[PDB]
Amino acid sequence: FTKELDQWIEQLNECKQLSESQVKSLCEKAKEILTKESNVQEVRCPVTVCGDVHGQFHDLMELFRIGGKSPDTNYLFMGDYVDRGYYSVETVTLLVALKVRYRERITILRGNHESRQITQVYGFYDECLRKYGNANVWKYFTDLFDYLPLTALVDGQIFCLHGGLSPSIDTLDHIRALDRLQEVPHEGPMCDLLWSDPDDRGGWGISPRGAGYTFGQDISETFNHANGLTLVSRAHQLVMEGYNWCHDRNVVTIFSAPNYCYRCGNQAAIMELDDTLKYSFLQFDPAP
Amino acid sequence: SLYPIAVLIDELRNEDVQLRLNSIKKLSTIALALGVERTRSELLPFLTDTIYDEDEVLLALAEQLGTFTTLVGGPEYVHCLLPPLESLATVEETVVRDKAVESLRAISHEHSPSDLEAHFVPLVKRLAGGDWFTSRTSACGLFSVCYPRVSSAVKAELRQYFRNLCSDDTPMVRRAAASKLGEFAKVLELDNVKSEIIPMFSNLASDEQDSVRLLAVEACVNIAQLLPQEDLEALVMPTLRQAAEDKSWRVRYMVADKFTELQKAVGPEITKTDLVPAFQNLMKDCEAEVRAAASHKVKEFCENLSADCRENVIMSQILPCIKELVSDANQHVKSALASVIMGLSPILGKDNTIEHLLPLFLAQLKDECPEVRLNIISNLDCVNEVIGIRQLSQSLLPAIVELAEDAKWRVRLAIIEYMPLLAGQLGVEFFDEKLNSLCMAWLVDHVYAIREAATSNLKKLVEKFGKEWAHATIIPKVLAMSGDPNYLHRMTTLFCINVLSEVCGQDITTKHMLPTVLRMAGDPVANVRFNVAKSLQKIGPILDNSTLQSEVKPILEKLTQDQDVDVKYFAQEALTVLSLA
Ligand SMILES: C=C1[C@@H](O)[C@@H]2O[C@]3(CC[C@H](/C=C/[C@@H](C)[C@@H]4CC(C)=C[C@@]5(O[C@H](C[C@@](C)(O)C(=O)O)CC[C@H]5O)O4)O3)CC[C@H]2O[C@@H]1[C@@H](O)C[C@H](C)[C@@H]1CCC[C@@]2(OCCC[C@@H]2C)O1
Ligand SMILES: [Mn+2]
Ligand SMILES: [Mn+2]
Repeated sequence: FTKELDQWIEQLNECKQLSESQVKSLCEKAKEILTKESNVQEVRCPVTVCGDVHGQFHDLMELFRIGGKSPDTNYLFMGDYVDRGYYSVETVTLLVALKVRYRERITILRGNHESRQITQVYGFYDECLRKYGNANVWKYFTDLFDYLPLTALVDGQIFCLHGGLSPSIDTLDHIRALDRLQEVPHEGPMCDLLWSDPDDRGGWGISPRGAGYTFGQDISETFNHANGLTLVSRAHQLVMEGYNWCHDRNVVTIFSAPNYCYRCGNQAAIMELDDTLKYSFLQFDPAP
Repeated sequence: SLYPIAVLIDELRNEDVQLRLNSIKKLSTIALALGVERTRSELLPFLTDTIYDEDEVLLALAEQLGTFTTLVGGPEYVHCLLPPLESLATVEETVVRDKAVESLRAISHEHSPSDLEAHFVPLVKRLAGGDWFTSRTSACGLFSVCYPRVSSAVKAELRQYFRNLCSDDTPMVRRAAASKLGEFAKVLELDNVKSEIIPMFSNLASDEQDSVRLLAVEACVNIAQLLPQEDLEALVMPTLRQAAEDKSWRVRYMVADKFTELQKAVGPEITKTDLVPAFQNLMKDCEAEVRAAASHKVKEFCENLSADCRENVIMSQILPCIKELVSDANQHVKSALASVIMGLSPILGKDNTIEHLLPLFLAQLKDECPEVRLNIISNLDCVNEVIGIRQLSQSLLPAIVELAEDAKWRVRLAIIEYMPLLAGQLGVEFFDEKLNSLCMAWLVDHVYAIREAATSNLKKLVEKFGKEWAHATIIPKVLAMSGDPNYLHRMTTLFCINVLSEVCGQDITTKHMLPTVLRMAGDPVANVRFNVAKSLQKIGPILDNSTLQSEVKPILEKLTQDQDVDVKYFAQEALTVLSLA
């Protein structure tokens, strides 16, 4: 079974999709592994933190060109593997296939898009249909996304999640408390963690997204201080420069899909955390 | 069919009297069985007509007949070989007609002067004045062999047919005649070159068909040599100047292609008078195919101007034209020039090169088309042996260093691939001083692909300078990274040891790399540890078996007990592959 996973990975690197057959297989094993993981997954450095990919397969390939090949380089993606991009199927499968072959070398979080309702509006649902003729591969994958860890704590100091903070979550324990094994709710803690955005207005505000909230600097500082965190690491938001600092460096945004939707013209970035939790950024443009 | 000839036949297939291929080549022997008399009376006639379209065969038969002179009775009977060769000359698939001619030309010399007139020329004519066209295309390569040895009267005759062949109603029969016009001109008396060849030439040069005209440029070279310097302006130059101006760029192309050759055929004075301006026009042609053909000739041409006017026409006539091309649109052209431009250095001096060429050298070394700067980089050898290596380093090093640390990696990757080139050209002492730094600096670049690039680059470098130079100049600094706190850098160290074992040899690998590899088996980060298993599986084969059993087998067995899943899996794999399991 190990020689097989290697094959599936070699294939997926040639942008060639796996068969409904194997995706069903890969997905159940990925479920077994992702179940034992915490809502606040422990991740030790060194490890490279990545943000949004959104099916932009060839950019994901350009990412590995810049941060090193798996499993020599350790990775942590903060979700949003599908939708918008033209290759949601190949992208998410390469990543899930990487997680099953190398549990300790890769960590995959859940983004607002690793859900069932949004994937039927932005791509992923229809793309599966154009490539497998039925909706099965989509069920195997959206079922799997229920098991994706909502967040990860790197070295007990750097807290990573897709979206951001919530008015109904003050401590890491509050998160470990939540039951994440379900579709993403329309309101609440689990929802906010995946939908909120840091803002430059104080306290809490109304998110223009229609879900989650906006949170100013004061909120982050409190959240950091109360949880002994040096930094909040998230994605979810387009950042032209590829990555962005805000809230007196309490928060950092990391976007890894260069030139989003093939129209934005933005750079992408990944954050390297070395053996000493020392950080460095790698900005990059879309691969030719 | 009957023996012994029947042996050639292939009684097994389903053909039309086809012959055994592996037998037509073993022909000089069937000719030995039946005697010389019978080789003529029965073997030759049988071959003559028996001509199926089995090409692999017709070829051999044509080739084989060119060495059958002696198996037929020696010279006095050499002509028996004509009938079958005449045939083979009119076939199809040119490959065969060529052979038939090469052989006809071969045995022409065996023919005696009298037998030449009695059987050869007659074959030439019937072939020339034959109906079908191939019978004529091939007929053109048989004039130059028989002309010299026959009589004045037959010579005349031969000249007439060669003309009729030039003025043939068919483009092909004319192209053929044109490309053999030079050869034929070379064996005629001067008068007839002037009175007979010149007119034939002029006519072909002004042919309705350009496919014919471009083939008169090659003839011009040949005719232009046989004539004395004074006669050239009157009987040739007008025609050649017209060709360089021809409506068909194809014809102009041929003039730029055969330039250096015309330059010799014509002589220095005319080259200075008529050729330098033409050359200038060609470099400014509207069609890029021509500008490039010409640009390619630059170095060779200037090299050939007469020693005295040389340096002056160059700085005055040629050089301004070159500055123009370095800016040309078509990369086809920029490309052509770039591959030869720095070859002008010797012909201009350390002073001129440094002031007028180094600028152009740079303008191209920073061109988009990577091929262009690569051509400049591939030919530094001469520019370097003309001006001082310090003078070149003073004009090259900054172009490099400026790119070796630039915006996007890719542009940086591109500069890593000029290294083995710069090395093998500029020499090992230069590399150890001004380049070894940039190669080690890349081993620790932020972009992975760049570190990867610079890693395999070492192997390419050790191939250039050797295993000694590697242990003294490269291994010391590569091993230094094992101490680095970043795991990305420590793994980079093992990666350099994998590639370097391939070319450093068993001794250096065991003595100076294996220890560093085994030492890291206890690195704090899992990724380095499992990559240590991989590195042992890699370099294990180069190490003699004793070492493999005493020092490697142990460390691996330990790693198989490591906490981490992957170090364990890779430790095992390593053992199973090295057979130490
Ligand atoms: C997706 C989004 C939001 O995230 C998006 O948030 C806004 C603010 C910033 C964002 C735009 C960012 C740009 C950079 C991109 C750039 C480009 C080129 C395109 C574009 O792409 C957007 C969608 C997407 C993906 O690409 C994105 O989020 O960037 C849509 C707008 C479009 O201009 O903006 O827009 C306002 C409009 C919002 O709409 C939809 C929103 O109704 C979804 C809705 C709120 C969800 C849908 C699924 C079901 C459910 O789940 C949440 C709980 C309730 C319910 C179950 O309810
Ligand atoms: Mn998002
Ligand atoms: Mn997103």
